[PDB]
Amino acid sequence: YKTENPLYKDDEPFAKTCHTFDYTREGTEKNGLGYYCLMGLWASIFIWDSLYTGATMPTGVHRYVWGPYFPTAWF
Amino acid sequence: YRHWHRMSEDDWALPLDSMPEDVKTLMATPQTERGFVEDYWYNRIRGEATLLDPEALPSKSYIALARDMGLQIVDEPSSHMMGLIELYEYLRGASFVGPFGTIENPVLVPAVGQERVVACTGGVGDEEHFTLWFRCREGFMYRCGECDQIFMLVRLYYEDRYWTQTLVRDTFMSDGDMFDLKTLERVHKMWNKDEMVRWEVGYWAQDYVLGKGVLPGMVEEHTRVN
Amino acid sequence: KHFFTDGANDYVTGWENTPPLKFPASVMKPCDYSMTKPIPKHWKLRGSGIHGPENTDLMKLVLWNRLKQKRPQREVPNINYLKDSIRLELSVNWWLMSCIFLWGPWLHWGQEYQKVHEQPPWAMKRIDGLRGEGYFTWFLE
Amino acid sequence: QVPDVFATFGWERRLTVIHHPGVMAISKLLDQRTVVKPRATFNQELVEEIGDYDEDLQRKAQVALDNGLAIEWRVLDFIDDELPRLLAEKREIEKAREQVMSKAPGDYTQPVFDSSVVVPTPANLGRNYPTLNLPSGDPTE
Amino acid sequence: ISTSETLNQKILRWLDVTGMLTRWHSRREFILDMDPYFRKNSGMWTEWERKTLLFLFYCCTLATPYSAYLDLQELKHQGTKPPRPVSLESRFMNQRRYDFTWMHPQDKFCSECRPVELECKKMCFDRYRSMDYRMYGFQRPRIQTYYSFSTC
Ligand SMILES: CCCCCCCC/C=C/CCCCCCCC(=O)OC[C@H](COP(=O)(O)OCCN)OC(=O)CCCCCCC/C=C/CCCCCCCC
Ligand SMILES: CCCCCCCCCCCCCCCC(=O)OC[C@H](COP(=O)(O)O)OC(=O)CCCCCCCCCCCCCCC
Ligand SMILES: [Zn+2]
Repeated sequence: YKTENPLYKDDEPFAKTCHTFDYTREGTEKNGLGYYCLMGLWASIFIWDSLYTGATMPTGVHRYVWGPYFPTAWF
Repeated sequence: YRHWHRMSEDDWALPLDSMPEDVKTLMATPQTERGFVEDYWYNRIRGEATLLDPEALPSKSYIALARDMGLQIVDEPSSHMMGLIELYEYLRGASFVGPFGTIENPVLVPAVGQERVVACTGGVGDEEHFTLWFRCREGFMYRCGECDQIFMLVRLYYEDRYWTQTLVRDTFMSDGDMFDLKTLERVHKMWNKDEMVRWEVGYWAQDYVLGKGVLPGMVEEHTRVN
Repeated sequence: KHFFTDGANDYVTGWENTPPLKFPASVMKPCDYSMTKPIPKHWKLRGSGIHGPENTDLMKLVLWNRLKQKRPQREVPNINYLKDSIRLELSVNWWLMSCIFLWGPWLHWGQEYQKVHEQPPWAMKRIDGLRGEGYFTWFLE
Repeated sequence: QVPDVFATFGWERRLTVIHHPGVMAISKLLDQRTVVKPRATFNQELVEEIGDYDEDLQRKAQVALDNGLAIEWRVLDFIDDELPRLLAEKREIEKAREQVMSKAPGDYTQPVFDSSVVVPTPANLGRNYPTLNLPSGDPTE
Repeated sequence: ISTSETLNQKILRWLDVTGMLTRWHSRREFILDMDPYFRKNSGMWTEWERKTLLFLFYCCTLATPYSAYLDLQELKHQGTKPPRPVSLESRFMNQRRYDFTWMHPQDKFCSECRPVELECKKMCFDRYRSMDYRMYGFQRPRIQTYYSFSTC
């Protein structure tokens, strides 16, 4: 006969009844990419705020090719 | 039931030290006169005596086999009582939900006393109303003043006693032919020989019939220190 | 899990709302009669009709929830369950390892550097003329 | 015709259900742990894994597997001496199974076999096996 | 030096002087090191559970010496704590509305000293002793007592 080691079997599913538990659509099982994007931004803000300490005090002098009303003049 | 706690060791079997030492009288006592411990060991000794005799089982009827093991053949009277008993026990820690009660089929309210407090919540959906509590006393067909749901009290009462598994077994089960101690001895020699005991209960039981301490190793088994 | 929950982590009584999946539906099934077909009019109500042990599935659930308490061997859970059972324990142990082999070394280096240069290696050297080690968490300054 | 019976469980808190008289008789029979015995059947895969925990049992389990024996663990510890009886026992059980199965319905006569080699039976109630949990080696060698 | 074993085996044998490694690599040896009452429940354990338990236990016991080292250094540091400048009595420093007596409501020992101000109490005890009243403490030099953690 053939057998399966119980330690490596898969988790049993929830029973299908009138009262059924379903977590598949919640998306709360694990941290997603967005969470890791928050961590990356936090690291970035932390490094940036220390590396460039004059960023919060910018220069008001602006040239801006194609004037101020061109899209690349807002970033 | 969900309201019960964890099975005890006793819920499965009893220690052999709780076997009555006067086995000869135990096997001759009528069922109505046997206590809980006495009834446990009467059934176990007699039931295992028949089960440990393979050559006789095929020729034994289910009526006789059930009697030997102490199992009660079911009938409508006993089924009704047992069922209402188990329904009472379930309602101890469970909700009370069922079909809408009418004159033909009133809501059945089991009780031991002559009264039980009951609440009517009305029908399903929009026919459900706020809880209306009333005291359901025996002998009256109650009608909710709001939804006209009919209620009735069912009493688990029999002959100055309430309904229990023990009461149902005593009232409906009939003692058969008196247990023969020769069967105990015969089966004892079958499974217990030359220092091998394959029927421990029958080795202890035969020892008591012999007077306690007669069989090999039994004096040492009965000698305790505290 | 550590905390007891009647619905999920019910270890005090071991009650389970549904039978094991191993059992065939003909042997035991979850108590669900919501799909019962309409009763013929010529049928008559014999039982109470009340939700309870008169229903076969509920009866078997109660029976099994008591007779399952004695079993010849263990029902080995899979490694996922075992990991979850001691998740906090393992994580705390790794936290201790981090505190010894990560926090320990750089904290020692900072103090040794402080001895020679008066301030930790992650701080701005002062010129005000005040004396002492000063702050340690530089990002909370 | 088979009558229905009440089967009750529990000592102080008793739960009653309806059951089959024959199924209850089998249940109580299997509770006679000294009479009805569980026996193990091996496969080559599992025999090899046993060696990871008990080398001696692996060798003895291999013998049982090679002869296709369903053997109790206590007997397995003495398979070197019990092997001739175990082979004889295997034959007798097979003969009996065949005879009873092949018999026509309603024929409940006992099978014809040599019960002296089958354990546990009235004819041979077994042997008093000595414990083998005794060290036999000198730690200083 | 034994040559009947490899270098790795020798090192592992010596780390197994207390049998820790043997109990890890042998289930039988682990269960037979349990006291009989608890050995009864051993057969139910998985090998995952067993080795994980040993790992948690071994990590803990192997870090206790490190914590002990860290604690000894702490005691030595406190035992020879450097003197600090006497505090100038600033605008809001050393304000008192009543004497310190909550420790001794009736006896009122060292009413002027603070609860754990050891030097003030020593001089206060000396006054009481000079007044024929015995008080305990603050008389033995630190280097002449055991467990002081102030010896060279
Ligand atoms: C071909 C590739 C080769 C790669 C080689 C990589 C080599 C990497 C070597 C890393 C060495 C790190 C050494 C760290 C030593 C720290 C010692 C120290 O601080 O000890 C004291 C300090 C506590 O001091 P306190 O006085 O209490 O003060 C602080 C708290 N108040 O103790 C500790 O921190 C305990 C922990 C010590 C950890 C030592 C880490 C050693 C790591 C070695 C890694 C070797 C990797 C080799 C890789 C080879 C790949 C081919
Ligand atoms: C009582 C005090 C409690 C402590 C302090 C609370 C602070 C407020 C509450 C914070 C709670 C956060 C919990 C963690 C949630 C989490 O990680 O949540 C994770 C989620 C993603 O979810 P997933 O894990 O499913 O992907 O993160 C996001 O939704 C963001 C994704 C990354 C976005 C990167 C770019 C952000 C740009 C922000 C610009 C801001 C400009 C502001 C101008 C004024
Ligand atoms: Zn109503």
